[PDB]
Amino acid sequence: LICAQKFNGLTVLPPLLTDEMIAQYTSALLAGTITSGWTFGAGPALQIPFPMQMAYRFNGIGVTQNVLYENQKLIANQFNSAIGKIQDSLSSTP
Amino acid sequence: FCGKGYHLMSFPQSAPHGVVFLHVTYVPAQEKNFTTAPAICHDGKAHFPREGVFVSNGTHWFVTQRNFYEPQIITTDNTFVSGNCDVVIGIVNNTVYDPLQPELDSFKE
Amino acid sequence: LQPELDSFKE
Ligand SMILES: *[C@@H]1O[C@H](CO)[C@@H](O[C@@H]2O[C@H](CO)[C@@H](O)[C@H](O)[C@H]2NC(C)=O)[C@H](O)[C@H]1NC(C)=O
Ligand SMILES: *[C@@H]1O[C@H](CO)[C@@H](O[C@@H]2O[C@H](CO)[C@@H](O)[C@H](O)[C@H]2NC(C)=O)[C@H](O)[C@H]1NC(C)=O
Ligand SMILES: *[C@@H]1O[C@H](CO)[C@@H](O)[C@H](O)[C@H]1NC(C)=O
Repeated sequence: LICAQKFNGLTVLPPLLTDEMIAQYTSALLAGTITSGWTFGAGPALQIPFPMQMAYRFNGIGVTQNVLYENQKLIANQFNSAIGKIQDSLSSTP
Repeated sequence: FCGKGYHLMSFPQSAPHGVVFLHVTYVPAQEKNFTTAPAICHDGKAHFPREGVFVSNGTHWFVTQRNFYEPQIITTDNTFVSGNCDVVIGIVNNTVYDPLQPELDSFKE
Repeated sequence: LQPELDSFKE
């Protein structure tokens, strides 16, 4: 059983990075992505308004800059609905 | 993938039972904060920069590339129009200096 | 250019 892991000379070493500092790393990465786009991954983090960073990423896939700005509310609603659905997607299928 | 930063070159170097790479990357520095804007309404039509970004020296407005600060006057060759300027959130107003109009006016008038 | 140029000039 996992409750008593000692068994017979069977040591289970704990991970060096506990879940708390791993989550701190993930949160720092999230904040970097949100408030600095790709800039923080290649040097100092340069703040850039989110919608503008989204337009930049749109420019990277082919769609021009103005596609996002004229559809900002629609894209925001789509993103928020999808991120809402992902939790129920994980829950529904074990 | 090839060194931290914007990769430029990679010179290999032989090592015993391995290889050593010299990733020559480009690291930006000396950043400066600037007031931006998604677009610049001039005559009721939004102007988005063809490349780079709209930045403001506090007072004036300019357009420059993202990874280096070379302020340039917002001309109609640096920006492309798309629709009216009532649907873009956060739009600012300014004057997109068209290069052709003063040129032709000085030529003729 | 040409339409606007002619409109201004003519
Ligand atoms: C931003 O704002 C100032 C003040 O408006 C700008 O000053 C003008 O722009 C030129 C070119 O840079 C300056 O050399 C002159 O002092 C100003 N003259 C004109 C043409 O209006 C300047 O561009 C920026 N400087 C600052 C204070 O950040
Ligand atoms: C950009 O300039 C336009 C035109 O000068 C401004 O539009 C005016 O907005 C006011 C609202 O306070 C209305 O009462 C006027 O009727 C508008 N004029 C016209 C003919 O469009 C607009 O507000 C400016 N935008 C910014 C952010 O400065
Ligand atoms: C710009 O200004 C903000 C707020 O005033 C400040 O927090 C930030 O460090 C500044 N950035 C640079 C690089 O000057």
